[PDB]
Amino acid sequence: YEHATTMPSQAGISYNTIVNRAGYAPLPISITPTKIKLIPTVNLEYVTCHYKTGMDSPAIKCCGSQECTPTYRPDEQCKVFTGVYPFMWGGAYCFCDTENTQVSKAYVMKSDDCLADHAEAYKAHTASVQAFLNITVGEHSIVTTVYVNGETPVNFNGVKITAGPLSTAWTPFDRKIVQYAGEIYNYDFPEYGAGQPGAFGDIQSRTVSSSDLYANTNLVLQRPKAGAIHVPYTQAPSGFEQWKKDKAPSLKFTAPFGCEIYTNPIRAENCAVGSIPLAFDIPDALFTRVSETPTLSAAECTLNECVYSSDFGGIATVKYSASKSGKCAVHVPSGTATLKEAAVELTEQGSATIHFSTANIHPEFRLQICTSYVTCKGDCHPPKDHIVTHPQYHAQTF
Amino acid sequence: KAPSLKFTAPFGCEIYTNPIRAENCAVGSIPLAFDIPDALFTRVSETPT
Amino acid sequence: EVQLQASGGGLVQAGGSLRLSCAASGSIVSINVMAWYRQSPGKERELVAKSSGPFTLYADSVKGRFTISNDAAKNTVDLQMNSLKPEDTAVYYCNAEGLRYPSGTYGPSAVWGQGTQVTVSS
Amino acid sequence: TEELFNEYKLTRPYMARCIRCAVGSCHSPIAIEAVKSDGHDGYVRLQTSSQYGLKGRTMRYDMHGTIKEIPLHQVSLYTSRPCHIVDGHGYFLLARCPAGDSITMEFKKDSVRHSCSVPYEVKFNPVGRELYTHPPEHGVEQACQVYAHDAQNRGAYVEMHLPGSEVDSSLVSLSGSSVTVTPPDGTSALVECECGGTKISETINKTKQFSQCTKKEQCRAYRLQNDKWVYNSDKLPKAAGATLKGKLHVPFLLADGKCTVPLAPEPMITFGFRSVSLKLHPKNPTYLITRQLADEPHYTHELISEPAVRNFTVTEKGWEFVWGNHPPKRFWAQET
Repeated sequence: YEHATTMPSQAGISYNTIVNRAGYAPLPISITPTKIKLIPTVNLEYVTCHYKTGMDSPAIKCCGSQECTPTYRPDEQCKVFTGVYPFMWGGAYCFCDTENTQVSKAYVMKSDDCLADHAEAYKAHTASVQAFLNITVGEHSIVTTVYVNGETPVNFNGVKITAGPLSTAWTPFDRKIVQYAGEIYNYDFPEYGAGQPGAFGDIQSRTVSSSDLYANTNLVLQRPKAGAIHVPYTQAPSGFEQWKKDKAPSLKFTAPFGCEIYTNPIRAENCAVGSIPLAFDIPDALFTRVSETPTLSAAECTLNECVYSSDFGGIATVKYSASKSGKCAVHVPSGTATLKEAAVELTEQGSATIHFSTANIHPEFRLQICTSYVTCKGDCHPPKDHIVTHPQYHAQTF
Repeated sequence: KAPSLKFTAPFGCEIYTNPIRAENCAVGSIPLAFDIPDALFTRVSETPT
Repeated sequence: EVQLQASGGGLVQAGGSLRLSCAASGSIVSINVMAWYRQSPGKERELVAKSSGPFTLYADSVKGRFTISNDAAKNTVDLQMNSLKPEDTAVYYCNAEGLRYPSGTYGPSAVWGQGTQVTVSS
Repeated sequence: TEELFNEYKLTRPYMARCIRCAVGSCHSPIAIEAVKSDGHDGYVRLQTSSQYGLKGRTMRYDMHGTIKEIPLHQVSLYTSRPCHIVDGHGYFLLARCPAGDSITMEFKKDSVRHSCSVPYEVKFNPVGRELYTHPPEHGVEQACQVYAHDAQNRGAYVEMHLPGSEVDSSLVSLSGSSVTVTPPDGTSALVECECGGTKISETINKTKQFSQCTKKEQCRAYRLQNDKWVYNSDKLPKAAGATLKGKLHVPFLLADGKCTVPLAPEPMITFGFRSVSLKLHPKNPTYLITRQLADEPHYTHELISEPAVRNFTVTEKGWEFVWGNHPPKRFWAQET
């Protein structure tokens, strides 16, 4: 048997319903989502980190000339100058006065700290949604992970539940993301091969251990000071460090809908947007005959206490007269009031107490008891606390 | 068993095994853009006219 | 992205015994297949070893001499290579197929490492 | 190789029921467990009761509790024409012979023929799109799947348990007036029955005469075997104990190798204005696939075993086909 239902996407708050066959006792269903995660299609593109100015020993030739040999290291710069008069601790390295030549060749290499400190680039799109559900259909309670796309049902006791796709394809992430130290930021980094000096992406590497890197640090060699063997070099500061000092606030606190971010793998969860539809396929063996369940007669409502707060604040005493003692489900067909419990145990000639939540000053709602209906009515009082520490359990009717 | 995609696919795309992929079939046009440095250019007078 | 890193090989005399290792890095949790292929100069690519879980398979010209072992926990394969003949010189590549990314953005299926050179001298 | 033979050395031979030993239902040491046929060139693997190779090429089989052996070149099997035995190790055999409907294997040690026939299909699979019945003398190379001739420790394993307490009506004998149980040399056994009260006794290489139960047909002396093992098969009872205690690996696992496959005759082509006619003279039934090089394929596939003439229309976008195992042929026309 095919049944359709809808669920506002939000964890914690439970959901109660009864499927009512025209000639058999209603079958109860309870649903509780635990975690609703949303994982994107994310493909890694590159990685960056601190760089280190690789500088060999200066190549000095004394009264002669030299040439440049390109090692083809990334962003290599080579230069030769004349008219050098170097010194050493033990006097003069040379005796020549002029014609001396010195050659400098400089480059960049990845810092030793690349493994533990490195910012990753990511291209995100195509969010897929997963969920953990705690569902009980006909006192068959289960906790299970389910693919809530438009296929992939999960079956237990013959009951086949299918959670359809979301009504909204919104995602908190932008197309290009940057990851670092477990924090996530939506940033527009320049793409591979187009890095610029003094900004993010000056040094470029396909992977952590690619061993082939592109670089634009704009390294410039300079004439060393006279009477000293050394090589002065000038370059823009680390754009990674400039971005480190800039660091706009994190997505964990900037995202709308209050979406929390964890990255063991990149994912976002526990934030309410849209609705998830549920499709039940129930086998015909789970339906029980009416005579095998208690049936009531002359049942009446009374409203004992009212507080139309966020939490359940309506207490109702229902007085009944039963042919049998046995548990049955109680349901409110409309959204006027939402009950707290999925089932209530029932004596022969006792009275039942029911907790519910409503936002109506003058509620008048029809409850469905084991096989009959009763019409509870009354007025209700405002709350006392201005703010609470939990969300709303009910809807806001117009 | 039915005929293979390498024997019934449109546009004559050839499919290989190791990465699932297709090659050598004509569809559409690739736009290309070039940024050429001035170093490779030559003066008109230096070329026969 | 997922990659394969190959280590081992070198120049040795005939009759020696070496080990070739290939390791997988990236966003992977389980691997369905890992195999070895050899490419000699002037010829085409051929298979040598074939390991996936407990089962193993060997070619016609490699039976009884080379042994393949796989470690899915480390996602590595070790080809213990013995009884060298002059025809065994080639560049060896390690291949991985049927990759199950850990959701794990689905991506390319197969991968190919750079490989290692094995040369044997009479 | 002994490193791998010692595994199957210490298990057992065993006997089992047979549908036909040339005389009705029967009990034979030549029961066939199951048949698997997936190899391309017709290689088949058989799982018999008696084990092989234990000595270069010999068979060893049980007979009413006693072991015997015979050289391998005296046992023969067939489906429709005589088959051929290649190699045998452990419980398994590798054979090669064409398709059929049943497997019938037999031998003749004394002047009495032992046989079993079973209805398990064997299927001959042609490599490629050019079907045949016997591989050709010449052709081209392709990668198919064949069962390897080598026996090496693969990851495939089979299960093995302790033997059941098989009964033997021969041991119980009659004295002047009594029933005597006479176990063989150095074997243990267990005697059961209810002729008076209830009796379940055990004997360890001792002959026992029972004063009561002074007749033949009543009751039973089961054997005991401890240092030997059996395969988990339906034709043996399971003794007490749900333990398993070990497993063994299988030889002749499927492998990949180069394979000879036929080549079809070169088709005679005649051209026309946007049309091409094909004359075709197959030696054996062959496939044809033809498709256009446009967005609509209109792929057309045929099996042909007789000569015929087939005309096709080719547009500017292009035509392509394969006839048999040849490389694809693509034809591209112009204006005329």
